[PDB]
Formats: sequence, structure tokens, C-alpha cells
Amino acid sequence: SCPHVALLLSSGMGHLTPCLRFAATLVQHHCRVTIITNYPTVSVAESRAISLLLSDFPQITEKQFHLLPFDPSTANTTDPFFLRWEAIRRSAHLLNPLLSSISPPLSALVIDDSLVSSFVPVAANLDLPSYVLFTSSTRACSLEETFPAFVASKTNFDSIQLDDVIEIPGFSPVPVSSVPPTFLNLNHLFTTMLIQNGQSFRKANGILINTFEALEGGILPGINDKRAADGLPPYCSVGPLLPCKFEKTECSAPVKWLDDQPEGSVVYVSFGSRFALSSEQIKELGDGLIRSGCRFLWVVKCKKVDQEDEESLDELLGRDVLEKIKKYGFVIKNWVNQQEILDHRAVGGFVTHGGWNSSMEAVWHGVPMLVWPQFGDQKINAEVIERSGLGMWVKRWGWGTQQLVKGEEIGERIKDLMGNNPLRVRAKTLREEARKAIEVGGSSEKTLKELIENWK
Amino acid sequence: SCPHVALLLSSGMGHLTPCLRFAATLVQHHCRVTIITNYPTVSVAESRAISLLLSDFPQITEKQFHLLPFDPSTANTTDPFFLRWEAIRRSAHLLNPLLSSISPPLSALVIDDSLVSSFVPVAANLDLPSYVLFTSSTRACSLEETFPAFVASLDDVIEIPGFSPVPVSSVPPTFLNLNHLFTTMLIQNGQSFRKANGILINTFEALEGGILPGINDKRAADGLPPYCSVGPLLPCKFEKTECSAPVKWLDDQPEGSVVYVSFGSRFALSSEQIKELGDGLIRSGCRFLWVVKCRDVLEKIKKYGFVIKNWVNQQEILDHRAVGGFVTHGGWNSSMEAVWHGVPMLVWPQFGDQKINAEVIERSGLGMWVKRWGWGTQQLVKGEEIGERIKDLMGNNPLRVRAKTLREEARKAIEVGGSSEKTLKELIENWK
Ligand SMILES: O=c1ccn([C@@H]2O[C@H](COP(=O)(O)OP(=O)(O)O)[C@@H](O)[C@H]2O)c(=O)[nH]1
Repeated sequence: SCPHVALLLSSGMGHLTPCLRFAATLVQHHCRVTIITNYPTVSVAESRAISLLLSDFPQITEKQFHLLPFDPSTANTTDPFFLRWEAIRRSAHLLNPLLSSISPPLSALVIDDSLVSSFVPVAANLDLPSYVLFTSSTRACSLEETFPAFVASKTNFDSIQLDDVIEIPGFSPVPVSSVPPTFLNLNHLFTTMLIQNGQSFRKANGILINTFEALEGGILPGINDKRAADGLPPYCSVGPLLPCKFEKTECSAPVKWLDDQPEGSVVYVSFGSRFALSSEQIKELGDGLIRSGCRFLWVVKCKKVDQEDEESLDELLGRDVLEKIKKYGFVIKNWVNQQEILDHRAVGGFVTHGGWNSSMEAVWHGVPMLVWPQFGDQKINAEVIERSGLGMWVKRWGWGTQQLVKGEEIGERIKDLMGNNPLRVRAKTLREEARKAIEVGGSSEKTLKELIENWK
Repeated sequence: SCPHVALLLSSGMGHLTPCLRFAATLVQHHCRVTIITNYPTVSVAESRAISLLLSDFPQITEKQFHLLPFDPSTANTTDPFFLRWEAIRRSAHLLNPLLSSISPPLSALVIDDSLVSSFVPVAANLDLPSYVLFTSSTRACSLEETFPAFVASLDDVIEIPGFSPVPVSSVPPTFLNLNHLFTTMLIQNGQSFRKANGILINTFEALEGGILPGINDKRAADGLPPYCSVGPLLPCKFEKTECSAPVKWLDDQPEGSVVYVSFGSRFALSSEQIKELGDGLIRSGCRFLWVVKCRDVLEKIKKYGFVIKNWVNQQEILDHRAVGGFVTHGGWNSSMEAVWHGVPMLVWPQFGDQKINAEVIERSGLGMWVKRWGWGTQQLVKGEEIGERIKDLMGNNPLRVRAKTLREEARKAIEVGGSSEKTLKELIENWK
């Protein structure tokens, strides 16, 4: 028997990557997978990732979701990805006929965590087990559930101090300074979407998280015991979700550069796939990389959408400054195979924004991290990484999007990262604890095993 | 629902490759697959292949076949690959306990054509549909089925149902040798094909003309198993590397201006022919990629050509736009690889069924094959004669156009509503 599972995709490599990786896992665990795509993807990368998955996995059916015509002026925000989310959510009543067509009949529908509010009702109509695929950390998933209860308690949500805390069941309380800055702005489309999603998690049959038990410090089994005792869906840890084989082009220019570098001497720098630093911050970060006295691999973005980042790096910095930096380190404004770079033995550290997928890839390859939160769940994530002993988080730098960090300071913190032996040691340990979880008898592999057996 | 299919592997790199590719094809068509391996493999090429297959398809389970101790003294040959077959065949009854323990329940067993007679009774024991994965062409396949009837009865000719009759000159050289352990198998196997539920051939309808439906009509009347066309068998994802030492050389060459010369893993050219073949390439005045299997001009030969003496990725070299022609021994695996990539080929049959396949290639219009050269193992070809024929291959435009035509017919056969996919769907649907 092969349980037919449907994956409902949203938008962004942050969400798309763990969805595709999970699709590949399901397929390799004797399930039938059908992914529900929507075009045109905001970013070119999304399009390529899907074409590469379908090419490698012909046994994966693709049904295209056709959204309703959308007027972006009806939405609060100018963010392309958020806008796309809203388009898909507004087309929710159209998913019902589409699912009925699919044969053989489904056994479970795995929804992206940004669409839960709108599509959990749909799945209920067809008596379909629905599972939330949470793309971030467990502590982040727990704040999302609690945040509706929080704002309801406040008469005036404007006169709220940064010092105030939001208590999370089973986790260390979260300071409002760590809460996504946009949350303080209720009525923003992002906030309204996450308030409604967090209220609907309880309607799902389970919550899938890209994590493993050892990472969380063993607080998870207790939490699930309390959650079950209150009629709440269980936290299902199936991570680390293994990077697919189509993510390893062994002849990349940056990969070839790395082969000519000493072991553990290269600092890899990336701030994700949907965010770009300001002009001033980009200039300062360039300065700080030279000051670090470290070999570095730097992935620059000047705009959120890769499709629109047409300007050359010469324009922002100047050929003078740019040519100078290319002497001390490798700089590239393109899409790089991040997981392929992280596994390379030349890479000794990672300067990241705290995006969960990145952090989990660094856990998987055992690379120390310097987390520099820019927005969203990255501060909550920063703390989780720090408590795992894998990364360091400079709290003095605040949010990246609202505070400028000058070059001199960046250089000194990167030096500390390249010589932080407790981080290196913990990495090796946490890495081996990661492999064990996906091996047979592993904690993660075990949970996925009971999932499929209930499908079935 | 997922049909559980078991693949029975034998030794030989020529038989292994289509076996491993068909295994992947089944997985990609929603089947659970289990392969039966025997170790130690005769070559590292087999071990490497199976390991890379199990590496890229974790869902494919491997249950090893342990065999009875074999006395190589009772052999009628000294070939390592054929010897392994006899070693496997004599321990055939050892497969019933292994096959019954497999979970979930099997719904079909696929056997290599070298093990058909010994292992098709095993299937009957277990109420399992057995299928024969034939590793050569349809024409060669029909010869094997009717050859036992023929010997129960040179310029002579053998009657083949469905095809043009085959001259005995095209029949494998060791078929005329009944003492040989090889011939004894082929005699025993051919008579046993009738017991199997179907014969899987790496081919598509358009390549053989519309004859397969017509043949299967007659085959159904006699109660004979149907000819299942499922080809071409595409190379797996482990059979492609972004860069190779040859490929890097190919990216500096003009389009279609390079001759690829390969004679397979098993066979090796004579020392005498290598010098002759070497001089013919230089005489051809064409850029060439030469594979040598087992020296003052050795450096001067690299002037307009590239030489490598190791395992190469043909499917990579053949897709490449710099390659315009193929000098092949005529193996059906390499031939389909050239069909799929639409590369014109010059067939130079060395042994086995390569003369038979050569007639299949010529009839299709994809290649030319020099009758005057005969068998490669038997007959030597001088340098001046080789170089001349290569130029004919590199200057033949009807060939290049036929290649383009066949390539689309081949590609259309895999896609939905295609020839080969239709038979495959109906096959799996029967299992169900
Ligand atoms: O240049 C890049 C940028 C992104 N990524 C991949 O894109 C994902 C981004 O996920 P993340 O957790 O950082 O969330 P984001 O903030 O980017 O949406 C990661 O898995 C990276 O491997 C990549 O491979 N190369």
C-alpha cells in the first residue's frame, strides 16, 4: 500500500525548500506524492527548484493551482512574497474541485504553514487529514499559537513595552524585542495572516517541524504529553530534512575556489533568499570582511527578488572598492548552492540572518554560526541556536533592518567566530546527533514511521 | 497500491546496465523494487554501479543471493562472466526460500535472459508472473527463440518469424559450437522463453516499424508470450557528472566535428589493430575522442584528438553537441544510447550478436555497417581503409537527418501517450 500525499506550496525558497525536501523524503519512504504548484513564481529560483525536483523525481505528479486574478492595491503591503501568499489564500474555494480530480485518492494533505487558515476548512470538507508543515523552529511555532491570545488581552496594543514578555508553554518566555517588528503593527497583512494561521493549527491533525529531539534539549516529549492532554495536535519532528541530490553541482565556480583554501578558514556569508541589506550596510559589511583577516565567501543581494536584481555590484560600491574586496575574498551576486558550500571542508563558519533552513543546514554539516537577525522569526531563532551551543548571537546589534553596524565592529565579531572553540566542538557533537535521528531507530525517522503507518 | 517487483541480476556489465535502468524506470512508475545481487562481482564496474544505484534510490532494497560452491573444472569455457552465470544457475533452487521471505508480497519476477531456463520454474512454484529482460534487439531475440528448433534439423539462412531471414554468417561464432557452455545455455534458454509471461525488450515500436503489434497477434494465437517494448532505457541520475576530463575537451571543439570511438567494456582490440585504428583516425583528418581498452606518435596523436584508457560516461559524451559520429562495436545498450541522443553510428561488429544488431541499425537508417570488415576478433582492418569510412560517416547527411527523425520518435515514446509508456502502464496495471 502506498499512501497518496498532496503537498500544497506557497511562495519563497524559505518555504519551498523544506517542502520539496520533504516531498523527496516521502517518495523515498514508499509514499505517492503530488505537489500543487502555482505559477508564475515570484523568484526564478523557485521555478528552477521545482523543475529540478520533477526532473529527478518523475514519480512526483504536479497539479497546477490556478489562482484568481489579483489586485495588489487591495493589500496592505508591497512585499511580493506576502502578496503572493494572499493571492493563494483568496483562491481557497477553488482547491476543492481540484483535489477531487486527483487519482488515486489522497490519504493526507500537507499544507504550507502560511496557508493553514484558508485551506484547513477545505481539507475538512473532504474528510482529509491535514498536516501543517512548519518551516521554522518549534519555539517559533509556539509563539505563533500564543500570539492571538496575547493581543486579545491588551486593551491598547500600542502602549506596550519592549521589556514585556509573552509566556510560551514549555519554552523560555519570549521578549517583545524578539517578536517580529511587524507584529507590533497589527492590521499589517503579515500580522493578520499569522494571527489567523496560529488560531487554526489546532484544527490540523499534526504539526511537522524541521527539527530533531536532541536539538531541543529533550523538552519536546514532555510538551507533547501536555499538548495531548488538552486536545492539541502533536509536534512532529521529522527533521533534519535531507538536501536532495539535485542540489549538488560539483563544478560551481565558488566550489572550485573553496578547493584552493585551507581547512576551516573560510567564512561563508549569506542573508537568505528574500532579503537585501541597505546600501550603507552593504558598504560597511564589505569593510568588515577585510578587517576580519579571514578568507570569506560573500553572497550579496541588492533586492528581495533575484529576477529584479539586474544592477551590477559596480554601481553600488564602485569598481575601485569592489575590485579591492575581490582580492581578500570571493564575492558573488548570484544564486549559489548553499548546502554544497556548507559541506565543503574549507568553510569554518557561517554569518547568517537566522533563517531556519540555513541554520538547519549548518547543524547538518556542523558549521559554527554568527546569527545576525534582520527581521521576522530570526531573533526567536537566534536564541534557539544559541541555546544549542552551535552559534553566537550579538544582541547589541539589535535588528539589522533598524540599526546600522559599522565595519570595525563586524571585523572583530567575525574574528571571535573563527576562534570560538566551544562552538566548533559542539558542532561536531550536534552533527552526529543529527545523523542519528534520521538513521533507522532515530528519533526523527521513528516519528515519520508512525505517520505513514496511520495512512494506512 | 504498489506492485512489488523483484529483479534477478546476473554477472556482466552489458547485462547489468539495462537491468539497473529498468529498476529505476519501475520506481519512477510507482512500483516497489527489490534486486537480487551476488557478491563478489566479477568487476568493480558492477559493484560501483549497484552501490551508486542503491545510493540514489534508497527505496530500492537489496537482498543478496548466496550460491553453492562452484567447480570451474566442469566448465566448457574460461570466460569469467559466463562462468559466473553457470555458478548462479546451478544454485537456482536456493532462490525459492529467499523469494518467499520478501515483504511486501511480490507480484512479479524479472529475470535476466541468461538465467531464464533455470529460474522460470522457480517462478511457477510461487504462482508468480515471470518476465524476461532481454538485453538485445528484437531481431536477435527472435533468433534465440527459434534456434533450438533449427538445430533439430555458411551461405545458409535461418527463418525468423517476423523479420528478414538471418544468414548463418550473422549468427554468433560460438553458436556453431555445441560443446560450448554458452551455446548450451542459449539452447536451453530459447526453448524456455515460452514459459515466461512476457519478454521485455529495450526498444520502441517506431524503431522496428509497426511490426510488433502484428507479431504479437500471431504470438497470442500460439499461446506465446508477448513482446513488451519499453525502451529506450534512459541512464540513471548517478550516470551524469557535471564535468569530466573528456567533456572539458569536448567544449573546445567545433559542433558535430568529433568522432567518438568505443568498443565496450568486455571487449578489447588487438595490439595490431590499435596501431592500425590509430593511424586511420589521423588519416581521417577528423577530431576524435578515442577509448582504448586492454608510442612516438602517441603525443602526435593528441594533436587533433583526445585519448582516454578508462571507464567513460558515454551518455555524457553522446549528448554533447561536438560529437557528430559514433564508431561502435554494435552493442544494443550503446546503440540505444546513440539512438536516444540522435548520433549517427558506424557499426563495426566484433563478436556476439553485433552483426545481428548491425542489420537492425542499417535497416532503421541511423547507421552504416561495413560488411567488408567482417568480425573484429577474426579480421584485421588496415589504417587507410578505416580513415576512408570515417569520412563517409562524417559527410553523410541523410544519416544525420534520419538520426534527428528517430530521436523524436524515441523521445515521443517515453512521454505520456507514447508507444513505450503505454505498454508499461498496462503491464503494471495487470499486477495490479
Ligand atoms: O544564495 C542562496 C540563497 C538561498 N539558498 C537556499 O535558500 C534557503 C533559504 O532559506 P532560509 O532559512 O534562509 O529562509 P529565507 O530567509 O531565505 O526565506 C536555504 O535553504 C538556502 O540553502 C541558497 O541555496 N543560495
